[PDB]
Amino acid sequence: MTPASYNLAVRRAAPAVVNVYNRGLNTNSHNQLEIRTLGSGVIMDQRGYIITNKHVINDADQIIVALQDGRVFEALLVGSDSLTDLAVLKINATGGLPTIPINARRVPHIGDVVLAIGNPYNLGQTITQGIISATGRIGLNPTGRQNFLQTDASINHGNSGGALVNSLGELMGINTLSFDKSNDGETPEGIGFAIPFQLATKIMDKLIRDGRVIRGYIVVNDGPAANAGDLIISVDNKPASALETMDQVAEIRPGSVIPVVVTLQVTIQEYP
Amino acid sequence: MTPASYNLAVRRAAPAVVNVYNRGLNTNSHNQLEIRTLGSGVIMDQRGYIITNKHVINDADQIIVALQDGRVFEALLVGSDSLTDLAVLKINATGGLPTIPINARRVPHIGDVVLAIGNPYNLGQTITQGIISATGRIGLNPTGRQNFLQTDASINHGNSGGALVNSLGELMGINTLSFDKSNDGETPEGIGFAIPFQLATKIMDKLIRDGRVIRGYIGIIVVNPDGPAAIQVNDLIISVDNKPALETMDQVAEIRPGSVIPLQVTIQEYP
Amino acid sequence: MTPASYNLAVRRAAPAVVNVYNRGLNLEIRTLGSGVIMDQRGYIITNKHVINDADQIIVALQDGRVFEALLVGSDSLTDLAVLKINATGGLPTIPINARRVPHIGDVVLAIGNPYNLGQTITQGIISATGRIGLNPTGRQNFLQTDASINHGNSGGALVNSLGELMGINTLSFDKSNDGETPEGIGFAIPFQLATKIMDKLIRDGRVIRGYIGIIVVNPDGPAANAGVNDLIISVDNKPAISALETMDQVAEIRPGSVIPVVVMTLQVTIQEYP
Amino acid sequence: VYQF
Repeated sequence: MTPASYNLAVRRAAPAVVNVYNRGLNTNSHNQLEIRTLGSGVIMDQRGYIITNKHVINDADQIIVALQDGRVFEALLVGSDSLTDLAVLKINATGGLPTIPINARRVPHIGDVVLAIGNPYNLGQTITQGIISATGRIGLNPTGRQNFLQTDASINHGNSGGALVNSLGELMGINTLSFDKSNDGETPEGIGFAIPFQLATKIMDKLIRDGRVIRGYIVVNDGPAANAGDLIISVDNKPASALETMDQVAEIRPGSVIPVVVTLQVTIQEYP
Repeated sequence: MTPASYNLAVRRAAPAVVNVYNRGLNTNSHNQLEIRTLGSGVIMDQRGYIITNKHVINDADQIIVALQDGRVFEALLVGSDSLTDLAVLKINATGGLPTIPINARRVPHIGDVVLAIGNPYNLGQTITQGIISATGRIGLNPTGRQNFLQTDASINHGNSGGALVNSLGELMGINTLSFDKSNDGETPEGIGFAIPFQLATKIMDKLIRDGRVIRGYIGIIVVNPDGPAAIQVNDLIISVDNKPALETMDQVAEIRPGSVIPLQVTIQEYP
Repeated sequence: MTPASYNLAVRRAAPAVVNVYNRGLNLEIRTLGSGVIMDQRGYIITNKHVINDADQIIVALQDGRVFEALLVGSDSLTDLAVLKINATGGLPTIPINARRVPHIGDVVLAIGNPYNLGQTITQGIISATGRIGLNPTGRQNFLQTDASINHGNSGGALVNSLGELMGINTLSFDKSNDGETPEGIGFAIPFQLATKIMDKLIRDGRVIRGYIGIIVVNPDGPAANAGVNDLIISVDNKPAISALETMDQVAEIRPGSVIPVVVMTLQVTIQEYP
Repeated sequence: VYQF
């Protein structure tokens, strides 16, 4: 007999999760570099691209990445995205890097065991265990309508930007926020959110390529629509939920003219 | 290799767990109905009966039930019991209902993996994972001559009345409440309680049948006004209703009001 | 199919975990906690902070027995304590596998008496190993775990799925200066360290550490009396390669013992750590 | 760096 263990997932995945430090130059009076906040990150590939949260690295004068193998790098900010709260860093590494295990065919399911990997309270790399509690959650805010995995693996301050993986060490998500949302001061337990890895990958590639996430801009309640000239039944030859549609709009390139049946000829414009 | 998972329990049980909404009337001027409080419930069978917590439907003017397939329903309060904080509801317009897997032969053991299914903070249906921490607990309340399952499956406001199931999807209990307060200002973590599924099934049937839980009272083994016993203090009861004397006070409850048993006592319904 | 369960670990290990009551004259329970029965003689590990300043210490077994316990000894540095009770009957004892190497991500079970509700089992994993804990000043080794720990769990068992002892629950991370609430951050003393400390306490009634008042050297100490910036290449005929391994060696050496400290040969007399 |  041997102990029940998720050490295999830890061995495979934990080395590619890094400590991220946000350091400022106008944080003390002597303008010496000092941590303003900290969190986690996930090395995605050998080029040095790292996913983290935007709120972790916002307004940083220096971003530091520390690997579990001891190495320390200053990271470049490639881009970020307020809407999803994702950021992509780049370190210039020699001699190779640990990269997170990814299985693009894996469909996450509710009740799948997951491990959260990060640096809670700067204690050092920590693993916590729970399950996938839910999928397709808007998160803490009703606006944005962004997909979240929910999990009851304990998340704390310092876990942001870190990895949520399954028992095979496969990347399920990027931990973003623990639900500290009580205007009662009652304390939520086991409510935490992560950005599904498929989304996180897609955002990364968009940020890597454009330095930012370029997004295109059913009862309608100086815009492209105003200039085009109500119940929208079809957009760009696609039957019109409002959530799936607005995700369609975001994909379509600026300057592209599409048919909006309600037949108007609208010209898509980049969101500001 | 496949990812370790309790999704099988999710698929089997989750559909039968419903969101419950308690709506009262605002006399103070909003005029219309509003959510007073909310919670969860468990569809127990195809007749549309649903277990939940009494404190979740107390003082409601309307009770709404939502299923995970989309359907919504006005619900009838069938009955409730303060003593166990259980409540039964019923939903008509049955075109087929999802039901909760039950195994009346399953004995819950300490250390068994369990999943709490509920609607925390109305975020939507949420699964959390833990184990059976203990059995036979009083909980965070004065003794009610009843017992609880303890679990560390994370429970929050909105979980009350929802299901606690094992890895096979079998109902283990009805999640009632989390542990509330601390002596020294620590925050209790992983202490939750659920009504054992067997007790819940017994109370359900009693409520369905009589609209309420009818209990025997005898106004009282060492004895420590206008009650059935009124028997003297310091008296030693060796036998009640021809059965050798926790197990007794459960036997009394079962006996019907008006039933005379061996002194000749006349049982009376508890108020 | 059968329900996924760790009740086996529970059956094996839980009987050996006891409720500890610290009573003080006012008698009244001043605090409480847990303890682990280590072997048949009746030796029980617990936390020092649980049995500090007790006038009477009570132990209660899950099988119903109760005992007045004797304080064998304690250690502030590790916050460990050993108790003793005498049982004619057999005692339940905690499964130990001294060959088992705890791994990060191993499933564990915390066994203790939270808030005096009665014995509680909670489930997590080993979050991390070799942790200084809450105090950077404190130079100790802790297992970290997300198994839920509460007041009442201190001194109790942390066991793997086989029921083997992995550690002694010491404390939960409950505080920030900010007052933010940590979740799933709990610590235990590694069982191998807890065993070494128990044996010491049983033998000497306290942990006797070596002190040498001091590899590059950066009052009235053993070193000062033997004879800064000195380079210690050998201590007690053992090559001084790492400073961590040597300070562990010093600790071990018994007070009153004279050893050769080569530096580029002095005779130092070890003394007890104050 | 320690003290012992």
